[PDB]
Amino acid sequence: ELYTKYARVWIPDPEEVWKSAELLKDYKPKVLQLRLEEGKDLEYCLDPLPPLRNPDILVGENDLTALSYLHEPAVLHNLKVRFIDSKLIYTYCGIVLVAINPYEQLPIYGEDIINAYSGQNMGDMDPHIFAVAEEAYKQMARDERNQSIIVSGESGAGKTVSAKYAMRYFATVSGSANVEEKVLASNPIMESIGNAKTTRNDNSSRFGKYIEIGFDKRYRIIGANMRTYLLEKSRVVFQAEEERNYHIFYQLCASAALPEFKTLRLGNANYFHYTKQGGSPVIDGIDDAKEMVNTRQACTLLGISDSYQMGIFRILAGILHLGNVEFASRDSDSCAIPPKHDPLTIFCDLMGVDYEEMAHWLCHRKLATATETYIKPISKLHAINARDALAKHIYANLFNWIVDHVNKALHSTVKQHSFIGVLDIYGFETFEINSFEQFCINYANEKLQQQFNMHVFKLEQEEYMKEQIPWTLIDFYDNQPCINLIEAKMGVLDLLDEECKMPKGSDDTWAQKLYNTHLNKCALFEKPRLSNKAFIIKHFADKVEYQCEGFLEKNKDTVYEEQIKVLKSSKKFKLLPELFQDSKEHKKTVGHQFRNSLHLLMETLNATTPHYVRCIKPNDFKFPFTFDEKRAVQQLRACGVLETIRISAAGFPSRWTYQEFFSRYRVLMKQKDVLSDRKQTCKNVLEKLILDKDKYQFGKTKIFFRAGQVAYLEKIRADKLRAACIRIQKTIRGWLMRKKYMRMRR
Amino acid sequence: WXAXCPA
Amino acid sequence: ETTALVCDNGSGLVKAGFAGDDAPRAVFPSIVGRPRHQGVMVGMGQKDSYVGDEAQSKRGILTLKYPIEHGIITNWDDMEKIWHHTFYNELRVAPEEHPTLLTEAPLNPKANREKMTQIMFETFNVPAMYVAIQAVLSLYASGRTTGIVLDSGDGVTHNVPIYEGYALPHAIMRLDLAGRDLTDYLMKILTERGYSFVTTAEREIVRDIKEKLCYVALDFENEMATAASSSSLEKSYELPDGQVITIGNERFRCPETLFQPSFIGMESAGIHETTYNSIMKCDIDIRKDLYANNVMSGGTTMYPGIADRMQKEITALAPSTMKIKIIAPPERKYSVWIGGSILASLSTFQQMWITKQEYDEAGPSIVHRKCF
Amino acid sequence: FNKDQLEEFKEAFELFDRVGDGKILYSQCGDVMRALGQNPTNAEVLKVLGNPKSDELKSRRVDFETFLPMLQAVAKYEDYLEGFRVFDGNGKVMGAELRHVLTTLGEKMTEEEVETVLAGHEDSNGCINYEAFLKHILS
Ligand SMILES: Nc1ncnc2c1ncn2[C@@H]1O[C@H](COP(=O)(O)OP(=O)(O)O)[C@@H](O)[C@H]1O
Ligand SMILES: Nc1ncnc2c1ncn2[C@@H]1O[C@H](COP(=O)(O)OP(=O)(O)O)[C@@H](O)[C@H]1O
Ligand SMILES: [Mg+2]
Ligand SMILES: [Mg+2]
Repeated sequence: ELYTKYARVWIPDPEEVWKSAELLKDYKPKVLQLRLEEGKDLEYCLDPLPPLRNPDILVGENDLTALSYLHEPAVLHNLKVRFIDSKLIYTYCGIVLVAINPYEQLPIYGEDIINAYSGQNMGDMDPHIFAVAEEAYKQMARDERNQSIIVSGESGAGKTVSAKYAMRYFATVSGSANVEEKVLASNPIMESIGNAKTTRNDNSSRFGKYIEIGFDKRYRIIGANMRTYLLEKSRVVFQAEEERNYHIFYQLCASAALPEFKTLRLGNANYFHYTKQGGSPVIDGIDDAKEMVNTRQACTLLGISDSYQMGIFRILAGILHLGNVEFASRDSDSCAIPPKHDPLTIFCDLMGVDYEEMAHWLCHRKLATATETYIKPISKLHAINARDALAKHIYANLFNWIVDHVNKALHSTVKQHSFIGVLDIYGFETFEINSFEQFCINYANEKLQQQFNMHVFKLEQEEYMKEQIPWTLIDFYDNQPCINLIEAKMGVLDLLDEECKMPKGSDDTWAQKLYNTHLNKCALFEKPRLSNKAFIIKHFADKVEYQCEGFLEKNKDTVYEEQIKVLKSSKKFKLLPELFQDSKEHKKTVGHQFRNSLHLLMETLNATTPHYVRCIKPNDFKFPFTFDEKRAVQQLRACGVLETIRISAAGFPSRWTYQEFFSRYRVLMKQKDVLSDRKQTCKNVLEKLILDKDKYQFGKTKIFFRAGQVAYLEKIRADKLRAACIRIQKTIRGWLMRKKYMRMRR
Repeated sequence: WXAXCPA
Repeated sequence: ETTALVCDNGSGLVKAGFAGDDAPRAVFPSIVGRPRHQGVMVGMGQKDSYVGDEAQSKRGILTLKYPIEHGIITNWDDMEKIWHHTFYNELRVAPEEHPTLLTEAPLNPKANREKMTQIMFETFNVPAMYVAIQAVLSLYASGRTTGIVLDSGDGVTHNVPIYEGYALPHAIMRLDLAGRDLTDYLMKILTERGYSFVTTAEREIVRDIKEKLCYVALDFENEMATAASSSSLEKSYELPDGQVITIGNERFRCPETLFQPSFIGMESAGIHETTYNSIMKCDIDIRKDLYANNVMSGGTTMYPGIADRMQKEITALAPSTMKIKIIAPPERKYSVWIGGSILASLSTFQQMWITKQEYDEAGPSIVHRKCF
Repeated sequence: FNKDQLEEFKEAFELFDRVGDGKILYSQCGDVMRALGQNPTNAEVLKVLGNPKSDELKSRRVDFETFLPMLQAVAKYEDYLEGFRVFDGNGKVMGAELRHVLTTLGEKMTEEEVETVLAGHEDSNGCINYEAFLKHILS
């Protein structure tokens, strides 16, 4: 309880998530009279207290946990003032670095500052991405244990540029005769093959890129190794309204006029069924015909020969032409490719395979028992599903092959002693429409934030072991019940993969199975009130509504072996046989391949120690260096920052070294009482100032405080300092009054 | 079987 | 995870494999042989009994017993040898570690399920078991939830109407003509040409003749008059010793008994009129969906022209404006196994197994309680 | 107040009558109180004046007899030392910091008052011995 005249509080507002308010009359234990901006009128209805605001000396601090009052208004205000007023883009919460896209360039990344951060401890400096990279480089010396920097956020938040600078730090401080040129020259390739225009923004990355920077026994840089995970294979063949698939297809179509590409017989970007679907072939302000050239130049610098480059573009033209193969039904249970079909003719020319062999194997599938073998016709729907699964399988193998040749250039012969690894992964996503891609993205973000919550819980158990404090005080948010909902048997993915193979399964009967299995059995699964074709998952960040329409089309891969063996028979050019050189994997659905890829990622990260960077995007319009409250709060919830802060507010947020406590509150402690050691001095003085110890704890090195007690001490400190100013001013002012009065008497 | 047929 | 075993006890063949496989890993005749001759050579290495392909290879030396006839297991000691050979020699898998999906024909004796379960839990100590109607699996195998499945094995034929995933148990017809009664009739008609096949090993030459050379007439009387009037249908085959035998109008005459069981002196109507009489027991709202989706199943439906003869002769019975369709996939011999492989891999199925805990609590009667 | 005090105070008061009516302004009351050895705050002065409004504070005039109860009410060491020791522990106070706090906190004074009282009391480092300065300012 503190509320008085001239107190300040935050109030909610549909326009800006909180308004500042002046408290105009003291509270009495029932409705509050408040002054505001724009004059003053409010009476504010309590419900069966308003959030209360940090004294102005606190706001703008380097560390959001150093605030006395912790809540979403205080955090949003600190980040807003630091970004708008001080032009500082980096901030800390707990261990987590928080980074905001200035979204115009800055001086801040200069080599002078890079050198200024080297050797510094994380609290010695104002926050910067180099402080995280430096802590990683320190921890890798302090223990041989490898270190991971996990960069996360919405698309466009600056995850790639943050990785760029994080690597530039290691390469400047450690690096010597080079990695930097090759790694940065790899980016246009991985962006070309792996990025797409999403609904909300252009150039979203649809895969998790992981760069291992390798160090020798003396922590000079050896070299780097690039891994990839969670590739969104389904985008190859299916696209929503005003999406595109991967940029490379459009750079290729835009290059159709070039003389190298005449043989590929390419058309315009909406001639092909795998690029027509989105209805938006041109990005505003991107010339795909020039990103083509920057792609081929990035390939050339990494030493993918022009022969292999023409192989890559031949295979992509293959996939584009494959997508235009049209099947006519001849029966409910049989279909055929029509005679002399031009797309198949051009595909078989490009790939160098017999037209009539592909024409047969596209329309038929084959089974053999141990003795004898059978050939079945298949329906037009199964032929279209098989062709799409073949296109997805080609694309995924091409992507893994380009990543392997990039790795050939990035690897170095010296035996890697240890690595620091940097991860550029999409953040928790929520869209006006949410689809299987979003369900995968949010399940991966559930796993990553489980890892995060365990790491934070370990770190603060270990600090309490540094301070002989009971563990029971601390607790953490457990999101295992949602992982079990998504991942376990009879889970949402398991009932999807079942419905892929049950006869005449559909999104409509899948949804019914979901409702039957979870609807009132699980607290985290909910049905939307007015629909039978959607469901709601209660993620850690928010409730998200997923639409069942077109899960099963996206869910399904099965590649008929005889079509791979036809492609593997190709003799025209080197690359196409080389892709498929080393089953159940051909049966596995996209959801299971994603589950497995995510388990590989979590096996990679759990073997390591993480350091986190969260990126948030200030505004959707690309306006330089301006900030929107309403997006930023959504981001800070999607990043789990607000939960971490609430949980800390439940515990002991504020932690003062005794000597800093004295340096602040000497005014509080009398010249008599101070002792020959200040630790015991403050141990007494605080017991004077706050009657009940339960508000605080005494560690070996710090005083721990519950939320609010610092604001109380700063209040009473400032009021006593003003009483001292009253004494001194009253004495000097009264002297001048005496002086002029007695001069008049003189 | 057991009646109407040999098995 | 551990896969389930999927195992189908046909009368003629065992099909076995692992759930999620596309075709069965072991197929062999469900036959047990014993030596019937004096053991002259000392030290040869005698064997009390051969099973499967071993008993095929030796079959000149052996009396061959089938331990299933008409889908009933008629002596258990042989059938337990067949399962022992299936798990340990053909699949090479420990039955301790995998659920086993068995299979049965409908409307057969209740005791067959009690014993068939008891032997799995006591002898093989399987973790969990199930038993599934043959004709139900052919719908999983053929991508359908609605149809009338005609399924014909070595030992039994049955019709099972299924509409939208509900079986109609009053409309199930069972008919007891099958590949073995075709084979025994085929021996009797082959006697008309002087060829006589007598022994159990020699019967199984005739079975291979039936498989290679039989076909179903599209008009029995017209092809009878033709082959009585022309050599054009007459065709010839080599016995194992190199004797040639020549077979004429008779090669269609034996599978015609499926459509005229009076040739065997059987009471009933043929598979076509039992199919139509099965559809006439279903509710009139669903007959239009049971006149499509006639699914053929099992080996005795593999004869050339049987789908055409079925479509023709149902079309003579059904009203003139119902679309009669016969659906006969080329792998229909294995379709019961393929459907067992699908059924055993569904996650919704993993609650359905009879676990050893439940058999311990209830005893074998539980198989009737926890199952169709 | 005794007769001697009343005579000295009345004489001093009459020297301050700038209109000839035997009166001073309300706004001078505090100055007279401070000149007579009192050290009231501006708040205390306004309280004993009855929190007057601007017009009567600047132009309404009162004689000694009405002033006297207020002077009495205003009239009726360790704190002064600790107050200076806030800004100390070698017995000094920065001149810049004292100037800033006195001109920006509390009942803010002018820079000239602080310069006048501080003249000659700070050393080359810019430090004031506050015990000596305090004795000086309390006399
Ligand atoms: N720290 C930064 N300083 C200046 N500009 C930045 C910074 N971070 C991001 N940007 C700008 O924002 C753009 C989008 O972010 P980027 O990292 O390229 O996309 P994504 O985060 O989806 O990989 C960058 O291309 C750059 O123009
Ligand atoms: N291609 C074929 N043509 C005609 N009859 C066949 C053919 N294949 C198998 N049969 C006969 O069908 C029976 C075997 O069918 P099958 O489906 O294996 O029975 P089950 O499933 O009960 O073991 C045997 O009588 C065999 O002679
Ligand atoms: Mg990027
Ligand atoms: Mg069968």
